[PDB]
Amino acid sequence: NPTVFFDIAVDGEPLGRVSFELFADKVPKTAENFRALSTGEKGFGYKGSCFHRIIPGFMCQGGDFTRHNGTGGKSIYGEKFEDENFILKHTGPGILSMANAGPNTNGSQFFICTAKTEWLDGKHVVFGKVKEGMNIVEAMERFGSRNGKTSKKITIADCGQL
Amino acid sequence: SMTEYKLVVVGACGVGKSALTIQLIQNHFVDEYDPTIEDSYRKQVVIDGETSLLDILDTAGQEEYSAMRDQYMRTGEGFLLVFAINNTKSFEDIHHYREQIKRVKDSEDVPMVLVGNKSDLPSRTVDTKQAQDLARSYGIPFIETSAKTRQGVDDAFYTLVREIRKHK
Ligand SMILES: Nc1nc2c(ncn2[C@@H]2O[C@H](COP(=O)(O)OP(=O)(O)NP(=O)(O)O)[C@@H](O)[C@H]2O)c(=O)[nH]1
Ligand SMILES: [Cl-]
Ligand SMILES: [Mg+2]
Repeated sequence: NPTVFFDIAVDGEPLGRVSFELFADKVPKTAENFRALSTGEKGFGYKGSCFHRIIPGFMCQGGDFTRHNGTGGKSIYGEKFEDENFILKHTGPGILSMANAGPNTNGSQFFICTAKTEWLDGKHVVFGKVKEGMNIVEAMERFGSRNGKTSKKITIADCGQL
Repeated sequence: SMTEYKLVVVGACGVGKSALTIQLIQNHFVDEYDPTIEDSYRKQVVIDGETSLLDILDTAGQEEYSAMRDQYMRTGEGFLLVFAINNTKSFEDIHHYREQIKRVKDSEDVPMVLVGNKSDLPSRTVDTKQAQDLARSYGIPFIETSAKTRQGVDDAFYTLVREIRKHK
């Protein structure tokens, strides 16, 4: 299983590094999309994009690098790809899963759980989990709010594969 | 000497719930779609010579999270049922929002107004007559609106206040 990192920034100031194990063993197409978006090797990806929706007690959501407004994003396969499987579940804080607009609409947006979110099981594809830096994810919550709007700009200042 | 009303705006995704509310509250429109999680607004108005505080809950156009949405409907005094005139599914969705409000409030007589939004656009798929017929069948007003041009915006919210004042 590959490992990728995000260097998170708050109004451009480094906050810390989060690293993720990606479950290529169980979810290869979805894991490969996130890995490639993180290295930027296709010429586009997560570097510079923001966590646009942070809701304390629930999740941190990001990944819109095409419209920069929470509505966009794109996969390495096309604008959207199918839900690969629902083998893995949203079992607690640190789960990494795909955001979507309904069945078979995976692009680039993703979320990191800060809680067990079992009602999302079978509707969002889980494909990784936080390895190191869960404390950075917990710190990102201070900047969120009930409607997910952030009080400072939370960005992926750097990202890549370890 | 004042009154206060809890108004809730409901309807399918992208019909203009937020754009209508922001026009009422902030007197502007932007084309950019920012999907709602939940927003609340408060404004003092004068309607028919009577001053009121409007507390407006702008809901997301999703019907998941029934516990939360049920609470929205229990607390709300009156509801705008919004569809877009260029989205047939959003109009076909209207009866479900009405049924949910009746079931949660356990009542056949809840203040509501049917709002056909995006009336400025040249891509109509829902005929005005169909909407008027549905509102008549429900015994509620129908208002045509455009958040972009401000057509009918005050009218929609004020008519809902009149429906609450009448219901009481
Ligand atoms: N031309 C036109 N566009 C409109 C009108 N009302 C809303 N829109 C556009 O429709 C899109 C969605 O509007 P919005 O108010 O966000 O919809 P919503 O019903 O609040 N969506 P959600 O359920 O996700 O919260 C935006 O691009 C907005 O500019 C209108 O009267 N005319
Ligand atoms: Cl959801
Ligand atoms: Mg909205």
